Amino acid sequence: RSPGVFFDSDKGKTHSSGKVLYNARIIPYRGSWLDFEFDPKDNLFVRID
Amino acid sequence: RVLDATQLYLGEIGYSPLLTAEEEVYFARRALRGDVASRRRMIESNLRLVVKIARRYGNRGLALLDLIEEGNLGLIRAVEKFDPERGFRFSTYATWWIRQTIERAIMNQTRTIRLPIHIVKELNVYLRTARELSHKLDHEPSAEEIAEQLDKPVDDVSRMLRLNERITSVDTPLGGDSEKALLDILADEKENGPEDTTQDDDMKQSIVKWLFELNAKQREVLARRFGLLGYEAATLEDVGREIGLTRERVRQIQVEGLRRLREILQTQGLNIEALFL
Amino acid sequence: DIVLNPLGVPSRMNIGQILETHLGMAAKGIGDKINAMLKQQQEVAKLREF
Amino acid sequence: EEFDAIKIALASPDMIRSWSFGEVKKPETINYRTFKPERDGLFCARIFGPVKDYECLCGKYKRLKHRGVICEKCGVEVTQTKVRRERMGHIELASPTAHIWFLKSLPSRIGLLLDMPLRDIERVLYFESYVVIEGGMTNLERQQILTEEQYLDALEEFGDEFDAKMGAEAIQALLKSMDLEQECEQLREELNETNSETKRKKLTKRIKLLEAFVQSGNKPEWMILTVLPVLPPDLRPLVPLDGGRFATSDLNDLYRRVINRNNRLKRLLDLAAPDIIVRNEKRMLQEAVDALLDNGRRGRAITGSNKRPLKSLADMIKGKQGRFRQNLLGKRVDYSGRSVITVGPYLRLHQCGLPKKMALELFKPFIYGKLELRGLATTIKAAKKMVEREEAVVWDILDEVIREHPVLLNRAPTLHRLGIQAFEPVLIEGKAIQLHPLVCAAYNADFDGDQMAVHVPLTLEAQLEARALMMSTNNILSPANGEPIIVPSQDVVLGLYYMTRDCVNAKGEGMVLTGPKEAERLYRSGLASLHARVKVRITEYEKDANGELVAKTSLKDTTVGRAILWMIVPKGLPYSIVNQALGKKAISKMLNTCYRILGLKPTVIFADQIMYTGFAYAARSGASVGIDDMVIPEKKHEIISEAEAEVAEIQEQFQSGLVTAGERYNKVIDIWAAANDRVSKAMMDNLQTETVINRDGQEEKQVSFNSIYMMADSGARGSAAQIRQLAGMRGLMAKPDGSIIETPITANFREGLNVLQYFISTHGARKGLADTALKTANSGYLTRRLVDVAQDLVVTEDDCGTHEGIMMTPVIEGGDVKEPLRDRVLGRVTAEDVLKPGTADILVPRNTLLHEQWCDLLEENSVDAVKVRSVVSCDTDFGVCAHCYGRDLARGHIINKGEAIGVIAAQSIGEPGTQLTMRTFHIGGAASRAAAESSIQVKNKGSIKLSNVKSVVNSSGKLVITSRNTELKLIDEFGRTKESYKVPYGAVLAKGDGEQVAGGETVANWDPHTMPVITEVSGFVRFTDMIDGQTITRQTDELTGLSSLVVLDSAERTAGGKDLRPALKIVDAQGNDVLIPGTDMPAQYFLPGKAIVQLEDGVQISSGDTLARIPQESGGTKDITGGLPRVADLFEARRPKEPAILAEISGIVSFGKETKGKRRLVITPVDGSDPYEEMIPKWRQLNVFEGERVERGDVISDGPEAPHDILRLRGVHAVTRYIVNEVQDVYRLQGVKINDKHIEVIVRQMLRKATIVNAGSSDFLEGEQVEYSRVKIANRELEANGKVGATYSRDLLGITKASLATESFISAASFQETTRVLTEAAVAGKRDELRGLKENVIVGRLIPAGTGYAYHQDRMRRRAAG
Amino acid sequence: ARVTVQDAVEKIGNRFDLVLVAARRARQMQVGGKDPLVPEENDKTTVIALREIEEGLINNQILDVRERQEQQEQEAAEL
Amino acid sequence: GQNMRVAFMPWNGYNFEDSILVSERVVQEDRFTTIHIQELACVSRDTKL
Amino acid sequence: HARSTGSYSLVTQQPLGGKAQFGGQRFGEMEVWALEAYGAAYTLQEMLTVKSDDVNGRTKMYKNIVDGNHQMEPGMPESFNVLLKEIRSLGINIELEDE
DNA sequence: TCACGTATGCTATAATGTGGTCTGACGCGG
DNA sequence: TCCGCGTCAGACTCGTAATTATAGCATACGTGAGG
RNA sequence: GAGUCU
Ligand SMILES: [Mg+2]
Ligand SMILES: [Mg+2]
Ligand SMILES: [Zn+2]
Ligand SMILES: [Zn+2]
Repeated sequence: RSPGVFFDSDKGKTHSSGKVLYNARIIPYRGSWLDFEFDPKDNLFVRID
Repeated sequence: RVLDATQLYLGEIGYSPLLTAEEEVYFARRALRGDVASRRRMIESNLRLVVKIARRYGNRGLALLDLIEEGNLGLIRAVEKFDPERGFRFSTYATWWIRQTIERAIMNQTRTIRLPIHIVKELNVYLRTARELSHKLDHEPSAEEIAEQLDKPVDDVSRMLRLNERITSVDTPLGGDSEKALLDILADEKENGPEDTTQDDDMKQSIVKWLFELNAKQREVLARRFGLLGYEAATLEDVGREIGLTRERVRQIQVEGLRRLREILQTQGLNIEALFL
Repeated sequence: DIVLNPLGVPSRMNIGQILETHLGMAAKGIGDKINAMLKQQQEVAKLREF
Repeated sequence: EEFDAIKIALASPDMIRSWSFGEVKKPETINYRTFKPERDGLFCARIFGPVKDYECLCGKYKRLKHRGVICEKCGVEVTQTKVRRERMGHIELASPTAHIWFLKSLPSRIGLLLDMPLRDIERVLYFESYVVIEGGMTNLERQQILTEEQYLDALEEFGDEFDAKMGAEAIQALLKSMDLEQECEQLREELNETNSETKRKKLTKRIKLLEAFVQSGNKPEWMILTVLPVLPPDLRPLVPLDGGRFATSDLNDLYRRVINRNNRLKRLLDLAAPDIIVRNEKRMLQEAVDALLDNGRRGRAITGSNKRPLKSLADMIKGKQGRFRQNLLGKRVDYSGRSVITVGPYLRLHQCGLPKKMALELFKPFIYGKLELRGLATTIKAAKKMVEREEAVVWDILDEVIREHPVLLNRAPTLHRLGIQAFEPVLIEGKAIQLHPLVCAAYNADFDGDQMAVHVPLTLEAQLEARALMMSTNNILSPANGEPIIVPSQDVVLGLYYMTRDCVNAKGEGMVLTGPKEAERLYRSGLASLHARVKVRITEYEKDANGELVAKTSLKDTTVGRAILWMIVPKGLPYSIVNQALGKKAISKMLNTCYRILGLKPTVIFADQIMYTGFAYAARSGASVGIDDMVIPEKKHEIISEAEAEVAEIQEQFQSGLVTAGERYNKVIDIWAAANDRVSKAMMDNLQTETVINRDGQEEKQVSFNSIYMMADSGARGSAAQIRQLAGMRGLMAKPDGSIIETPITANFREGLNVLQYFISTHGARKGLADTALKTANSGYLTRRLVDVAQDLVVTEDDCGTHEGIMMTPVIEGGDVKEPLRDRVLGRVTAEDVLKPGTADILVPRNTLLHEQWCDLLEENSVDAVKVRSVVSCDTDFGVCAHCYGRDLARGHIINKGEAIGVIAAQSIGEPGTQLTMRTFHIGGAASRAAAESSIQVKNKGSIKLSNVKSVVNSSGKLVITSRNTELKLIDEFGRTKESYKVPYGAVLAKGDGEQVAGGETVANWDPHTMPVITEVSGFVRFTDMIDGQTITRQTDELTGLSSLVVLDSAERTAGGKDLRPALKIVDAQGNDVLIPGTDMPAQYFLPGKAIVQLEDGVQISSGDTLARIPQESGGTKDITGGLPRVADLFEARRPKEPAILAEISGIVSFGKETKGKRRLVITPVDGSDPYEEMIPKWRQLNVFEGERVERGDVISDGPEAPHDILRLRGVHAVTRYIVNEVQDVYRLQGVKINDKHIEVIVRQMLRKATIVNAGSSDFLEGEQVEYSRVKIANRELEANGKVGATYSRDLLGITKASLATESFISAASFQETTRVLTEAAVAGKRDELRGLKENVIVGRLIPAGTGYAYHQDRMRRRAAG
Repeated sequence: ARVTVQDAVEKIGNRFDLVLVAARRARQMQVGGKDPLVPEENDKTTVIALREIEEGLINNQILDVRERQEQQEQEAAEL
Repeated sequence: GQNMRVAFMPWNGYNFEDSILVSERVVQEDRFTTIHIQELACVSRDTKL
Repeated sequence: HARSTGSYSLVTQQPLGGKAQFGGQRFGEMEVWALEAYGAAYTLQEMLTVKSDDVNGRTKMYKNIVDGNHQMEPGMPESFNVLLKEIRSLGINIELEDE
């Protein structure tokens, strides 16, 4: 997988309702990952590594 | 809450009083004189130093909490044998113990087959020599290049380098995911297979019948010497203890038993056939 | 030289082996003609034409 | 050695020391120079024993002269080296350490017993917080965690008034102080006042533990380990690699961590160091002990040098690579080999080619045994060299042993028992195994380099077992289906096909021959073709009413080749059998006919003779494969240009925005799928009847002798499907997803695919080959699960004396009868006395086998349905009776007592799933669904008979159906079901119920790519909970402005309109609701997700109009892969997401109160005046319309049935028929033949346990689920002797759960969950008495079934009589 | 008996009790050295045991009769 | 590899399931005969003794 | 490949694997179910004991076959004895409660 | 009483809280 | 509802065998042989 | 780790 940003989404794997939760991953060649993702209730969230 | 053993011990030693100059002397004064409170609060306080020394001596033998444990034992001996009468500091004196107790205990536990202090310290002289030789001989140094630098025996350099060879684990796979490891290949040579087991049963049950075949005085004298029927493997001279009581007649009768048996093996179909084996 | 099973073709659906065989036959057919003309020793202009 | 049973318990500190023969107090292994056991080391000789046999270390005492002598010097016993794997040891831990299996393995055991959370216990273990063990004044509560600050509070204030401590010491003292008798009483007495479900679940499980903990003789102290046992050295060996390197087990490395930290801990306790240091060491001890027992469980697993984690003790018991699955339920075997197999078409069916050098190494001991008897070798060493030199005398002796001495041949994968068959060896020249062609089908063995394993049955028992049971000639029929597996294929079919088939005149037409021998005479003489129509005199032997054969001579109008083939045919069969042109399907029936008429011997000879002549005449024919043989129809480019224009039309209308993307997608696939049919029909019409020949008359035609056609028509290899790709059209290719690519490949393999057509073809190629590698593991795991549950089941009894069975109606589904009654009921004991229609004389006895003779009489009298004795209905406690199972399908006769039905049943289900995952996947490229079921055409005249139907007449004048599961029958003259169809919802019927129809009439018509929502009342449409943006969306066009509305579901729906249900409410002209005729329901059809609506708000409607159109996108080609999950879920007994509701008790319905949309049903039965209430969701439109005489198990909500609700309300026979029909329908879609009895076997094991409701007179009482077999043995004694009868309810169980529910823990730990099974058995103190096959396979005993059946029951009478 | 063991099975009944009876008789000729009833015809002790069952000479009950005869004759020489 | 005269026709079931029937002449010509060079090492080590 | 009798593994005491080690053939649970299904329990017990682990079985049986007597004189696999000691080293009492 | 490998002992400038992989899935509890 | 833990076909063939780093010297402790 | 049969 190439480094850079790549937007992705769990379609109906996240949750029971089937809210397509969209996400992002900034992938470096060295260093920590940076994930941004929605929740069922459409709040934005951040997780590193 | 944090349920890791390491970050918990590190939290405990954190809230500990970092001692100053005549604080060390004040406690260590009553420590040598023998005080409950002094030995603990000197050791308790100086645990923070042990961790730093143990942190640098890592990825070598044990994990990390193991270096701290053996490091704490060196700090305890530093406290028992500190001299406050001397104007010199404790952190100077205790650094000698914590580097020492960790070095010396790693040497023993790091290896599966226990390697002693002499053989390891021998080896370190060869290893540090090897690094100096390697930078100017580009390629790694040979056992003769190391032996010839120190003017010491080639067998002695080979002996110690052979003990450095590490142990491969049985449960380690050659394959990858889950194919086969070394136990799945390596044979138990101590337990012989049915083919080799039944041959010694047939060889020895064949001999039990060939004993009854030869003459009554010949199979008595021959069997009890080799310890085949008797209890102890005696010699020509010791067969005299039974009834023979002879040195010459025992030797003539022993060989007479074997000569008649050599013709019994040439007729049954062995002799040169069973000579290869 | 070899006798293969024809029932190993329709199921497999690898018909290239049969086109290879037909063309391989044609290829040897030219070889066997040139082999015959070299044994007969006809003419360099004749080998040139064929 | 011999014993009765095995028991598991906790190890007491006292018990651990009993096993130990010395304490390992040092981590040292060996001295680096003098390689010996170290002083009280891990490999100590003083403790575990000497390295050599009868030799001490120092070497003072050697050999057996000194028998039981312990050396004074080194301290080592002069005994065998065997003692090194047997003697254990111990370590006296300075501080207690919790056992990780009795802490982490949930339920926590230590936590469940203390009623104290696992989180709370871990805080005490890692020394974060104190726990009060016994607070003297109850100010400090028991089992209350105090933080390090909160401990300092009580310390100054109270002090001795409380005993709160920390570490494993505290949890052990906490387990010591607790009284099981006093707390158990309290839990019982305080459950009465509340009585809920999860309290009564957890408090009853705590009672079951406390009671089992006392009776097991276990103490809660032993949850925490004070002593740590050591494994024997040989079991964790330090052995030398050839070179000077050594190698060691990972346990040695984990033991060394534990000993180092334990010895250091003792020294730091000696030094009276601060507690901070002591705590760290106690934490590290817990870590090293927990890592020794189970490495990867509590925290990060301790990695060694390699970076992988160190393998722990638990690891060598747990899972696949554990002792169980790899070194105990399966083994490496002596007197075994393998090689590349090849054909042996000269061989007989009872033979196999076994190489010289293989057989020499295989039969070594038997040769040494003959060499001593013939007097050629004096000793074994002498005999060894004679064989090694390969002397001429030795080949002759090898030949002598092998005669009449069978060998077993095996192939991977061993899917069913026929994967191993026995043969008499034939020594051959080369190094390759020669396999008999006819058994190739059972092995699935093609010669393209397969390898087959060889096994020698050594013992005389094994030689007889090989010859009597496992011989190839004994195993002809499949155990899965009563049909021969030994069936000619490939060249053999093609050869008999070429022989029998006739042709116009040919050489020598209309001749007259004396016999079948003169036909061979004119063929070999070259005066007649095999295809010449000729009159021949043939004498056929037909069997009389008695055993005697009657001879009958007659002139027969058959070809020369057909006369020659009669010579192979044994006497007993009619000549009519060889008078047709024979293909594979007919030749299979020839050996099935012959098997039932004549016997085993004739079939084995007949099958061979068919093989020989079949190969020979195939070779004579010179049938071949050329490029000209792949004829393409001349009218292919015509069909494609028409079909291209049709598809271009929908794509041009899509640009206009008339047809949608989904509609075009399904509509385009239907055009191309019918074009592929058109091209293929043109191809097979221009291929089959292409031969037009000139007879001696003028001109006529016959079937083509195109070589490829013969190969596919005969059924030798290929089919019409494959020929499409060769000559016709390649077709729609399948996406890796499963959905169908919109562009199909026009071209074929003869014409050649272009660059893109190939690239499209690869999508479907890789996905097929992908399932061959990956998805086989889901399927093969089913085989495994099915075997573990059915394992123990064996025929125990001849006749149970039960009068019960399952009523088997014939599977008439989808026009043609899919499975006759005859096939389904064949080989089954007649449960009830089933006579002929006129109930006045019995036709068949109650206790009698169903032979083909009786089955033929069933068709004469037209028996419709027959109650048949089933496996499920058996009242045998021990296993099953012979009568209930009936005929062994493999043998064609009554099943024997002792034969293991469970494993045979699991294999027959598991095999076709597993092998078909590899079959139409390597072979598969193209997609070929035809799910375009537009209309039912009835074929015979009949009266229309609908059932479970509620329709309503529309404006058009057409009977529109408004019920989901509507069925359409076809009733004949006398009154019996001939054809059956599924009419769907919103379908238009041609004629209503009871009306006559002719043959070839469209009786029903509908749109397949849409599920309409149809009304039951007329008036106007109202929009309710249909807000734009929240629940629905809107899109308009141009000039006028036609907008469509699309209903959003929870996926495309905001949090605003989640609890809003969108529905098209019906109203009248005034604006009020319209009541549905004869009900208090205002008319309201709830629209589901993605429901497209054309009519907007304020539109006039009649009854029968379509309100909305729900899309029906299912373009996936159903192979085994999509159906197996269904089969897995049925056997695992899973409720679906939307189970249909069923009536629990028979009686008068009254509808009740409502909860903001959700319905209640306070139903009050006629007899049971006490009510039964149950909540129902809002959106479920009910089938029952309230106030009605409803019985047990009546479909209230439409939808899928939970198998639990079936067994609970409608008994065992209902749920059995649900599983059999539902599972078997999946296998029937794929053409897989599995008898119902095999599914019924596993269903029986699913219906194993039963929950006891009412109290008994033993110790069942209430809530305790026990096996069915056990409670019935009690009920037998209760009905006679008296006391409280135990009322019961049979419960349904999934496979994975029923396997773990078995009392044999050795069966359970060998299946899965090894870590959990062993701990739950250890704490209960369970004893496994070795019941089933797994248990005896493990311990290395005779199976308690099959040949050993007789032996195990002989031991069981020794146990009874004294 | 050579290939086909159906006639031997038809005479006893059970395929499993057939292997047990045939093995019992095979072991008599293997160790005890009993003489065969059918001509040997150069076959293994396993096949002789099947042949004798097929013809109706060896059986679970017949073997118990003959075992009691040899056993009790020697018991009578004792008593 | 090598090219050779191949006839597609069945033969007494010796080409049953992709089983191949080859002439003696192909074996005689040693044309499908393959060379296999094989490496075996003999090591004198140093044991304790 | 072919093998009658050969080397045995260290802990399991089963035959080795493969021609590279001159090893016997693996009789897996798949292959075990086949003989289970037939009924041939002697064929199976042979392959579970005297052909595999049973140490007294394998040497004794070799001698029985050379004596001519195709006698089943079995015992109990060493791999089970290993299972017992591995479970007892876990701190779990597992014992053979006899007749 | 030495010979020999093995083990324990002490070094006084000051020094005082640690630092490899990042993506499975479908089921079923608590 | 989310975190945790548990399963995931059957044999076969080959192929190889890695790395780091621990100071230096003086008395103390144990066993065996020689005077 | 690269293969062979399914
Ligand atoms: Mg094939
Ligand atoms: Mg193959
Ligand atoms: Zn000794
Ligand atoms: Zn029954």
